[PDB]
Order: sequence, then structure tokens, then C-alpha cells
Amino acid sequence: RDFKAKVQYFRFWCQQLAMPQHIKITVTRKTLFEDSFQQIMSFSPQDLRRRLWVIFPGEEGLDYGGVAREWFFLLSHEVSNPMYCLFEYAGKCLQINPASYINPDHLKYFRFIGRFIAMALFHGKFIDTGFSLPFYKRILNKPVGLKDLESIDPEFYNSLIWVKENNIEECDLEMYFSVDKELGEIKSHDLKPNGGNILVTEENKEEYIRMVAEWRLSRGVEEQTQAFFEGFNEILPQQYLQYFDAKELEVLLCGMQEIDLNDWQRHAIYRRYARTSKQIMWFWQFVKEIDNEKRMRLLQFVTGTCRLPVGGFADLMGSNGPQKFCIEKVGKENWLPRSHTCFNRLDLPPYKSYEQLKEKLLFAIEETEG
Amino acid sequence: MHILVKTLRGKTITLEVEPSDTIENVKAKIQDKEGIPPDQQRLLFGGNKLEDGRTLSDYNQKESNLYLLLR
Repeated sequence: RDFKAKVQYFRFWCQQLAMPQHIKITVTRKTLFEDSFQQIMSFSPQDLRRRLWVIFPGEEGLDYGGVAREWFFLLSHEVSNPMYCLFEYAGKCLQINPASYINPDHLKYFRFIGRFIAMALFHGKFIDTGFSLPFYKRILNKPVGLKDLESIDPEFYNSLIWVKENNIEECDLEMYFSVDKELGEIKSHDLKPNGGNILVTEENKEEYIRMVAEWRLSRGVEEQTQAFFEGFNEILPQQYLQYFDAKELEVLLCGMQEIDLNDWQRHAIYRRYARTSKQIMWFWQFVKEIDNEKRMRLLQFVTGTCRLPVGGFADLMGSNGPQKFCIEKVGKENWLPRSHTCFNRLDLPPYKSYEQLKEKLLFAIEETEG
Repeated sequence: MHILVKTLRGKTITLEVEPSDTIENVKAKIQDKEGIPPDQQRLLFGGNKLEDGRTLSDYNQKESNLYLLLR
């Protein structure tokens, strides 16, 4: 496939659904989030499909021509601010905070964030914020599972992988198709009908691992997600993004970024490998050979995102705080390469040649792991 | 070090334990809070199963997630 062809097709569809003339959006830097909220909601969906003439009155360095790119950039930063109680963030990705009920109008704000993200896609403006890999699959109406749980909760994922790879019937483990749910006291919640009295066995352990992973990834953010998509679909229907994947949609929203190969290799750690290891040297020869379009996909495959901090690869973050890009020696030449986005760790097997690495990695970043 | 003891149902159990404490001693400490026999308990750190007798410093820190599977 070709992402340039898919983006060009999607841009043509938006131009057909676009409306004539324009609308005025007046905001300020001090109260940007609330101004933007009031403004975007004051308009109708058909009005938000017209040209967005945005202004920042009394802001030196901006003019009364178009200022939508600075609005979409700056507003995307303030969306992540935890004071609004909508998203939980790491200091200096967007994960919907399950305690957003604190803000009584949180569902009204999630509809606005839904419209905001659908407006960035429609009008072809980039944002400097992004959601998790599973959340992009939610936008694309793609099925979510155990693979996507590793990014949000690695130790739950690791406990489920033990159940998948080890024999539960021999170990004789008591597990049912049911999970805990609270607000006063706590009560059981079935995963499948009458799940509570259905013991997990070898025949249905894969079904159980799926249904628990699916639950954990959306346990307390259902209404919030439902509110986000009310706002999303009334601007841009999700059907228009069906031919994209979670990695293409991220670049369609956040735009292309030139990755610095020098800053990448300088702030890269190695597990059971050296800087002078035959496979590590073939990896940087591969990164230098591929086009920036594939370098972003390789970065996404290992870290879970094409986006980088303003600092660089030294300030790269994981799930358990700061974690630099790692390349681990794992398996044999017969294996396919794997990744751990929680720790930004690439499991690179010890291949015998460069062409085997180029064929195995280029295929693993395009076809993904399954 | 205060570490969390979780399950696949969603329950959590904050238990205070020193790094010198073993998996047999950690499972025995869970009996005082949950009330499950240590033989029915099956703990695991990371992707690997925890063996009764080995110290917690071998598997390796503060605010960690140990998943418990009942038998």
C-alpha cells in the first residue's frame, strides 16, 4: 500500500462535503480552552464544515488573516491539561481519565473534544497531541484486544500472557467470565451471559483473555468515549477513515515529522547487544536507507507513536517514567521482530545478514505482529 | 516497600513487605488480609511464575504489581 495515496483520497472526500463562505472563531491565549469550547459549540456541524477564520484579538505576532494552524496547535496542548479533569497525562499521550465525573459537564466537554479532533482531520490541520494505539483503533471501528493492553497496562498483559502460554487445567486455576464493578461496595459484572458460573478452560482461555483485555481497556471511560464520538461523527463520519490503520491515522492527525538519525543513535541503549554488534550496525544502515515515511512507522512500531518530545530521544518517555529507545537480543534467525511500547524496547533476533533484517523488519512494521 | 497485589477480576490488596521477604512469606501475609490458603495461592511477577521460597529481591521495587491466581 501507499499512505500518500490514502491521504490524497481522504482529502478529496472532505472537499466534496465542505461548505461555502466561512465562520468567525474568536479566542484568547489566557482562557483558550473555555473560549474554544464556547465558540465551537455555538456553531452547528454544517457551519464548522465552512472555512475556519480564527483570530486571537490583542495578540502581537498574529494577524486577522487565518490563524487556525496556531489555534489547532495551541488548543491541542491545553486539551491535555489535567485541571479540566478530562485526560490523565505525563509531565513535560491522551488517556481518558475515568474520574472525569469530577467535572459535572465533562460529557459536554468530551463532545467538544470530539468535534475538535474531527475538525482537525476535515480541515487538514495538524494537532500536537495524540491518543493511545487502541484509541485510534476505536476511531477506526477496529477490534481491540490483548496486543493493545501492553501499552496501557503491561503487568495485566503479562499476567494474561502467562494464562495464554501456560496450562490452567493442569495448574487447576479458579477463573470465571466475570469481573469486579463498583459506587457503594463492589459487585460482579459478567463478561459473557451467565459468565460468573462459567469456569475458564483451555477451550475458552483465548475468549476469556480477549473479553478481559477488552474490559480493562474501557472499564470506566464508556460514557466519555460515547460522548467523544457524538461530537466526532457529527463533523466527520467515522466511515470516511475505514481504509486507514492506527499508525496512518496518527500521522494524518499529527502530520509528518523529520526524524533526526543522529539524536536517535546517540540516545539509544542496548540490551544484551553492543554499539559495535553486527545486527545493531545493520539496523542503523536500515534506518539510514528507508525514507522518513518508513522511519516514522519503525518509530511507531517500537515506541507506539511517531511524535517526539521537544528535547529529543534523551527525554523519551515510557509507561514507568523515562525510558530510552532499547534494542534487545531475543530469539533466533527464524523469529520475526517484536516490540514493547511500554518500555520502547525492540526485540531484535540475531540475524545472519542485512537483507534478512531488511526483509524481516520492513515486513514487521508494515504487516505488524499477530 | 508498599507493593500492590492484584487479580484478573480487578481487586487490589496493598500489602507492606521488605525486600528480604520470600514468596512463601508474601503469600502467608495475604492470608491476614484476604483469607486464602497459601497452597491455593499462585503469585507471579512479570510474565514468569513466582516460586515459593525465593526472596523478592531476586525477581525485583516500591509500588509494584504482583498478580494473584487462585486454585
